[PDB]
Amino acid sequence: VKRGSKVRILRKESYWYQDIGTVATIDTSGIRYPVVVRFEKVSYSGVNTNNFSLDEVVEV
Amino acid sequence: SHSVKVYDTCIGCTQCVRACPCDVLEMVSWDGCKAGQIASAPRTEDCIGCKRCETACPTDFLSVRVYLGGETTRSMGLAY
Amino acid sequence: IRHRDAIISHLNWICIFLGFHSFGLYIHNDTMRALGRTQDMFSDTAIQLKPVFAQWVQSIHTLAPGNTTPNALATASYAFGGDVVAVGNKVAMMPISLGTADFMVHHI
Amino acid sequence: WLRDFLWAQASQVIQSYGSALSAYGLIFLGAHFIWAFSLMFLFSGRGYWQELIESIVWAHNKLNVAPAIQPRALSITQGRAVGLAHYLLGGIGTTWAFFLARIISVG
Amino acid sequence: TKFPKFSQALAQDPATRRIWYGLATAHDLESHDGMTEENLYQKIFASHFGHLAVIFLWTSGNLFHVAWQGNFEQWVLNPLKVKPIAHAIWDPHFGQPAVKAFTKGGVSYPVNIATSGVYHWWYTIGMRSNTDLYAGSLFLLFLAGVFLFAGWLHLQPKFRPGLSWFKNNESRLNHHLSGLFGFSSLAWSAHLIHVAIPEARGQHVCWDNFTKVAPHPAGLQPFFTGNWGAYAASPDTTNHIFGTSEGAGTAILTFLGGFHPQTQALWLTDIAHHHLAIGVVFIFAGHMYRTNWGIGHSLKEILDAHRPPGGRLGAGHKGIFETLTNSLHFQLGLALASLGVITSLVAQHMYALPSYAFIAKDYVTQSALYTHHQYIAGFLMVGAFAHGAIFFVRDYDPEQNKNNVLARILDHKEAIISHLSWVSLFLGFHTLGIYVHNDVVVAFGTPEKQILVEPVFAQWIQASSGKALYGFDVLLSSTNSVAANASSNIWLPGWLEAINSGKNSLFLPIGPGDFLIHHAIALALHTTTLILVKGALDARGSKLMPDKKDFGYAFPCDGPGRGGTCDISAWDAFYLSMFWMLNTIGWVTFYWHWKHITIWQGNAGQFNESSTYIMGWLRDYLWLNSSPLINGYNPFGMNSLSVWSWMFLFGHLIWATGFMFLISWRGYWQELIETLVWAHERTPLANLVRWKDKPVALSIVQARLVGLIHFTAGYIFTYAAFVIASTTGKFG
Amino acid sequence: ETLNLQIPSPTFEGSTGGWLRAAEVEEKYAITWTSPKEQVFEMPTGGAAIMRQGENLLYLARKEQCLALATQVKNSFKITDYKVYRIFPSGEVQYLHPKDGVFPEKVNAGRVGVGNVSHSIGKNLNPAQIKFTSKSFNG
Amino acid sequence: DVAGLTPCGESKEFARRLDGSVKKLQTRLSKYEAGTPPALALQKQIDKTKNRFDRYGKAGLLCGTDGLPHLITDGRWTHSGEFVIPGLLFLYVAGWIGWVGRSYVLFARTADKPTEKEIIIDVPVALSFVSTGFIWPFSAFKEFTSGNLIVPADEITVSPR
Ligand code: CLA
Ligand code: CLA
Ligand code: CLA
Ligand code: CLA
Ligand code: CLA
Ligand SMILES: CCCCCCCCCCCCCCCC(=O)OC[C@H](COP(=O)(O)OC[C@@H](O)CO)OC(=O)CCCCCCCCCCCCCCC
Ligand SMILES: CC1=CCCC(C)(C)[C@H]1/C=C/C(C)=C/C=C/C(C)=C/C=C/C=C(C)/C=C/C=C(C)/C=C/C1=C(C)CCCC1(C)C
Ligand SMILES: CC1=CCCC(C)(C)[C@H]1/C=C/C(C)=C/C=C/C(C)=C/C=C/C=C(C)/C=C/C=C(C)/C=C/C1=C(C)CCCC1(C)C
Ligand SMILES: CC1=C(C/C=C(\C)CCC[C@H](C)CCC[C@H](C)CCCC(C)C)C(=O)c2ccccc2C1=O
Ligand code: SF4
Ligand code: SF4
Repeated sequence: VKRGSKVRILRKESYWYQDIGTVATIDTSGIRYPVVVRFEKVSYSGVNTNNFSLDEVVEV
Repeated sequence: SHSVKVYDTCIGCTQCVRACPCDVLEMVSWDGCKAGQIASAPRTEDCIGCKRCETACPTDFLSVRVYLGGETTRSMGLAY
Repeated sequence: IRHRDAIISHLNWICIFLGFHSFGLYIHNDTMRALGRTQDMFSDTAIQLKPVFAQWVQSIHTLAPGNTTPNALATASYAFGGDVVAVGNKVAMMPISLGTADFMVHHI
Repeated sequence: WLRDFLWAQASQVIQSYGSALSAYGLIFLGAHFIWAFSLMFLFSGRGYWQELIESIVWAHNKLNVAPAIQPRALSITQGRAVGLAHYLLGGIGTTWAFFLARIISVG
Repeated sequence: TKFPKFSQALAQDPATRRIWYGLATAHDLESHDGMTEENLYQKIFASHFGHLAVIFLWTSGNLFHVAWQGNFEQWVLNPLKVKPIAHAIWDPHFGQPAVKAFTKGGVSYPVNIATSGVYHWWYTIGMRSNTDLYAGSLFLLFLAGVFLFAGWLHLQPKFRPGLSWFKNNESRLNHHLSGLFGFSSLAWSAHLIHVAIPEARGQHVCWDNFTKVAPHPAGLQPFFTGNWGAYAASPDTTNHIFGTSEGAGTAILTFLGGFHPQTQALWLTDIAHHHLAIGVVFIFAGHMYRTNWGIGHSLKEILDAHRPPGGRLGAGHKGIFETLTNSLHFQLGLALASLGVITSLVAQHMYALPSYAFIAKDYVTQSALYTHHQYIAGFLMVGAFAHGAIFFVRDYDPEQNKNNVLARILDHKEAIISHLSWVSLFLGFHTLGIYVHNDVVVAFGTPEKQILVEPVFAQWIQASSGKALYGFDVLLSSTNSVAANASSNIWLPGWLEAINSGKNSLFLPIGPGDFLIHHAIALALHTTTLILVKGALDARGSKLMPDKKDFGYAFPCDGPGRGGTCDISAWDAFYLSMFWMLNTIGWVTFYWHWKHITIWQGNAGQFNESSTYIMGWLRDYLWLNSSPLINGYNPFGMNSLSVWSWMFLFGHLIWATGFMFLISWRGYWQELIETLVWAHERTPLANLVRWKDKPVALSIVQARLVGLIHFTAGYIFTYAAFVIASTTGKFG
Repeated sequence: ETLNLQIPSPTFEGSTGGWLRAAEVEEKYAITWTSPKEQVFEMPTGGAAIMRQGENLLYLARKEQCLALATQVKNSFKITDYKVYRIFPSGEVQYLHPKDGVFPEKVNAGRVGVGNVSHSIGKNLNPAQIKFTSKSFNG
Repeated sequence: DVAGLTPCGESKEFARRLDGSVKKLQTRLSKYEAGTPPALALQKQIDKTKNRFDRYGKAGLLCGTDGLPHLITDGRWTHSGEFVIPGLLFLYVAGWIGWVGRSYVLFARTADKPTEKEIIIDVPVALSFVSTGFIWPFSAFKEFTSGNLIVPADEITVSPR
């Protein structure tokens, strides 16, 4: 993906699994979960952002 | 004792380690997150099972997971 | 705060004693009346738990007019003893006698 | 106490229908309801109710009518506060109707 | 330090929690340390023999105590006037008034009157004296021992079956259908034809004379000729006096329909022909599956082939065969759901079609039996869903079940759970709404503004069976119908007599009060199903705990984070549905009992008018029928309803004590216990005594279980005291 | 390193909230810290005590009680000089916290990670897969 | 009649209901003088009670043995005014409320602060939506067939299982 794009989450235990977020940053370093995605819904913990990997994220 | 696990989704925020009332958790060096550090559970015999670490954790599903197990004098928090 | 264990353990013991020796008297009576043993009950007719201290205080307050409250003409309340006050053929107030049932429910 | 006080003196509030005291008869039943309904909040826990809400949220998502103020089960404390409030409203309201219909009829 | 020998995690707990948890986990053999699958099935096998012996010991004791202390022989002479005796009382706490008050039954000693109906069952099946009641007790004592020895024997090294034996689905099904169900139904047909029916006709038949006394005068010659209808000839006359030769026929196999006119029970020849026919059908069924001779079905082949080609069920039942065989919880759930439905059929068909002579004139026995079996039904139905939840958490593998019916259930679980949520709310809003409307409208002096819906659908079903009460004139009620003409030569004449007399409980007349309560019962069935289905379908995971399956079936919570997670486990939905199961069986048994006590008085119009609002249920059912029960003792004496009067209060006490475990939770109690631990150590002469196990407050899950047990026990004892004493006190 | 048993204790008038027989027969915990002042603090077990200027020493029954005091002593008195010990009735004194001289929330070399699982939490094994098998659910 | 019921106009038990309801009011009226406010209040209640009983008798309602009206709800057209038409009236209002509420939640999603529109309702826009509800059956079905009522299963968050 690229920064600022809209993505549909594919991590089955995510709060936002099959919901749309927007990509904040992507880390070039060897990070296991380099895609930073922000959402408009908060999770049950009140967090509105999470890190993801490329194989857990699809552009819409 | 209780079983406390740290999954590789840990962003190294150290919040679980600061919230732990029994010094169960500490930070060890890593290279899988930007912070360069991951939570660790070297002293789970002292874990009382409060799950204050899980409350502190900000990853979408908890990087730190407490699994309540056999009860002891330490994990039952008995001063008697 | 520095002896709250001694306070809470002593109150806890009083509440167990009180529950056993107030509500357990009722349970004793339920069982005895159910078992056909009315002579074994805590009752005015059978074993009597009289409230002598409350009855005695009631005695004093009826004796108070002219004795320990000399210029009073009547008692503070007819609940302590004395006459029946009737208004429109309905009782206004009249002595509220205390017996075993009154002993039991006061300890309740 | 069960027979000669509660049963004997509940006669007025139960037989009050069709009279001016039928309001007490209705509040007797209504408060019995509120009291029992309170036990839903007192004996239950928040984790059941959030997971039940999830399926209800799903059916709204299916019809595109989910709210933007995301529904939550009440807090653990608020479940205790709601349970206690309806218990008190129900318990006291039952006695209020029972006391008032009884003593208006006979006293 | 060694009581939970099956659990090292509990045997190393230093608290009093070890004693509690070791007792509560004792029968969950799958969780015990070092449990293989071989040993799991072998311990279950032996403990099934041990359970069987307990059932035979329980039955022998009921037979023995009636033979010894009962009035069975006196009751048999005059069964509508004598009250059956269960067992005698020896209680040294009794006063002399209590001893006199319980000396009923025609005997010289305190006794408990029986509400179980065993007198009517043993009379109907043949028992006539105390000596064959005791002979039956001796046989069950022998059978209990034979099954105790069999349990021990199949735990011996050479007699321990292999897992290949325990999972032979086709051989077990063949034998249980054709032998356990079918042949014993045939053998029970033999008992009725050879013993019960002859002794209903005055002729004693026992082991002494059975081989020289023919059940039929013709005698096993019409059977071997195809002249089978010669066994229906000369049925019992309507003048027959049960137990005697007067009015008796010679038939042994009839389809008369209806009731014996004097016993008000089904004909014994209908019952024998029922069991012969059912037995033949079941034996044929027990030849379905392939075992060793090349004919029959593979169960695996049938399940794999039932995938509808339209694809609406996905892969269908591929892989269900392995899923059911390997999961004992899946097997238990199917068994309990099936058993739960049957014990509800037993309750419904035994009050409307009674089989025992002179029962249904025993209003106490008829009421207790219905109440007993619906409560058993509700427990069995909860357990099936609980063990379905235990299956998904523990035994369900999503990769061996790719696109099954099972996996596709979990794929639309929110569709299922939200539609139960809608139908529960739909029923609840309007069923409660009409009742509240009716109460308010009746309270204001205007009962004619009530919303009274006629239950026409059920009345039309009654009329379809021949009920001539609503003028519907459909099917069996219609005189000239293909349905009515077809059954006319067999059961129609007897059935129409039975269903159009208003003197029994076959298809009881119904109105608006019955309409309203059935929709309340519908509300409670869908709401109990909702909690249990939500517990089963969210057991593996949810959005709060997506990894809920890693924690088990019964765990307290996941802590106060993520908003709070109290009662989040699948076990906790069993816990919550138990309250709804108790509520529903209450609504069912309150309805059954009020509808029956008003009919038994001759005042069915009291139910008809008062059941449409909730104050009618409160004053005309609970308050009105309470008075014989709560007067079992008073300051003016006591009578034999004093024990139920005490059980009534006892039940209110246990029920309310359960609230303490359900409302107040652990943190309050652990902090008190710490002040009690301090005081013991500081009190002289008392600190000489020390606990071996540190006293701790009950666990979070345990308190839920303790409160649920107290709630449930209080519920049962209160209603049983009420349903028995109010019926006894009224006799109507 | 070892606990100097002679360190003076904060002025306290006693309470019923202190340790019981399990401390003298199973284990006891101690905390030491340096105070720049002679100031009042709150005991985890009860009322208020006064820490003496210099080195203080307490004995508590639970490890959490020593750390709850450590949290308070560092948040209101900015004492970061606290060392927590475990004491067995055999006389053995076991240093506990901070375990390697550096606080746990700060990284340190030579710390080996315990409890770390290479996958995310959703990648665990289903219970049915590991039934009658010793294999662990974390992959 | 239907299900062995009797039309309320010829039910004798309905007739005794009306009489007993009026005797109960007339004995309360026997304790008041003619022009008093309690006499006029009770005389108006006797008029209302009689009117209600007259209307029910002439309406085609069926009475039971208890003399109370019973409702037939099986679908027959001679009795459609007891459930089917009140039900048709209900569902029109209920779908209106549902369509109007749904239209506003979709509007509020496209707002600057979507959750502020739900605790502080834009009353001119919310009144624009309430007026639109009169043709909800046509508006909602066209919404359905145009693929705007139902969202596909793969844009809905579900639990992992
Ligand atoms: C009927 C219901 C009921 C009953 C019996 C109790 C009983 C009790 N509660 Mg609980 N409680 C209840 C409902 C009830 N509660 C509810 C609904 C709540 C919800 C908020 C609470 C919340 C609550 C709190 C928060 C506290 C209590 C406390 C107490 C205790 C009071 C002390 C006492 O009386 O000891 C005497 C015991 C009794 C009266 C129990 C009945 C015993 C009778 C006399 C018969 C005994 C028979 C005998 C043992 C038979 C032995 C043989 C047999 C084993 C075969 C006692 C254990 C307090 C406590 O524990 O402090 C002391 C306390 O702090 N309760
Ligand atoms: C014909 C041969 C035969 C027979 C008679 C049985 C009989 C039995 N087997 Mg089986 N079994 C067989 C062959 C057979 N087995 C074979 C070949 C295998 C190997 C493939 C097995 C493997 C096997 C296992 C592994 C187990 C059994 C078990 C059982 C017992 C079941 C529990 C019970 O009592 O239910 C009795 C059931 C009935 C009488 C019928 C059900 C009745 C239904 C529910 C309704 C009836 C309503 C009716 C009106 C009743 C009225 C009652 C009255 C009061 C009015 C039962 C005694 C279990 C057991 O308990 O072990 C001891 C068990 O664990 N069997
Ligand atoms: C009288 C007691 C009572 C009542 C009424 C309810 C009612 C309900 N329960 Mg609860 N419950 C209770 C006791 C009770 N429960 C107890 C003791 C337990 C054991 C802990 C439970 C456990 C339980 C669980 C676990 C579940 C339920 C569910 C339900 C719902 C099932 C019926 C339904 O769906 O529609 C009936 C709807 C109603 C009765 C609502 C009444 C309509 C109201 C009163 C409108 C009035 C508005 C009025 C103006 C308000 C005035 C306020 C004033 C301040 C102005 C419903 C909300 C299930 C659920 O929520 O599924 C959807 C569910 O999953 N209950
Ligand atoms: C989901 C709702 C629901 C449920 C679970 C039940 C359940 C039951 N009903 Mg009830 N019933 C319902 C709705 C429901 N009913 C409604 C809405 C009506 C119309 C007033 C009736 C009228 C009715 C009668 C007359 C009788 C029953 C009876 C019964 C029982 C036997 C089965 C039966 O006849 O099904 C009935 C099933 C249906 C009518 C199907 C309803 C399904 C839809 C989705 C419900 C909503 C329809 C909608 C509101 C109307 C459309 C608009 C229309 C006005 C134009 C059982 C307790 C019988 C019984 O045994 O009573 C003692 C009986 O005689 N019911
Ligand atoms: C108008 C908005 C709206 C719409 C279209 C829906 C639509 C639906 N809801 Mg409801 N719901 C709403 C509001 C709404 N909901 C609110 C405010 C609540 C909180 C009480 C709920 C609570 C709720 C539950 C608990 C359930 C549903 C269910 C459902 C579904 C079936 C219909 C039903 O059971 O109604 C039931 C409706 C209620 C119980 C409450 C409705 C209360 C009022 C009347 C609606 C709100 C009016 C709102 C203020 C509109 C203002 C508009 C204005 C600003 C222009 C359907 C998806 C059920 C489901 O999932 O089944 C598939 C279900 O179980 N909903
Ligand atoms: C006691 C057991 C209770 C079990 C309940 C279980 C829950 C419910 C189970 C699902 C059943 C309902 C869903 C399947 C419902 C169902 O029946 O499925 C039928 C069928 C799906 O079944 P199959 O997949 O086996 O059919 C294969 C076809 O799709 C291609 O071959 O749908 C069709 O594609 C064919 C349409 C029917 C063929 C025409 C039939 C006649 C139509 C006209 C009739 C006369 C009309 C005019 C006069 C009025
Ligand atoms: C729950 C439970 C736990 C574990 C699993 C389990 C085993 C499957 C299950 C089973 C439990 C079961 C099945 C429990 C079964 C328990 C039973 C059947 C207990 C029976 C006791 C009988 C006694 C003590 C009678 C003794 C008579 C005597 C001594 C008379 C003697 C004599 C007299 C006077 C006259 C004759 C001469 C003499 C000899 C002198
Ligand atoms: C939770 C859980 C998780 C997964 C595993 C699990 C254990 C499987 C599961 C549990 C599931 C459970 C507990 C499931 C429980 C399931 C139950 C209780 C199902 C009840 C079924 C009854 C039926 C189909 C009656 C049919 C009657 C008919 C057709 C009568 C017809 C008629 C005749 C013949 C005569 C009259 C006329 C008419 C009316 C025409
Ligand atoms: C039913 C229930 C819910 C679900 C109830 C919810 C989510 C609240 C539903 C309230 C509706 C949304 C509004 C309330 C309006 C009422 C009709 C009137 C209330 C009166 C005042 C609030 C105005 C919980 O969240 C819960 C949490 C913890 C323990 C027990 C329970 C519990 O029992
Ligand atoms: S459960 Fe409590 S004690 Fe255990 S690691 Fe988490 S925070 Fe620390
Ligand atoms: S709180 Fe969670 S994310 Fe932060 S360090 Fe601890 S485990 Fe990692």
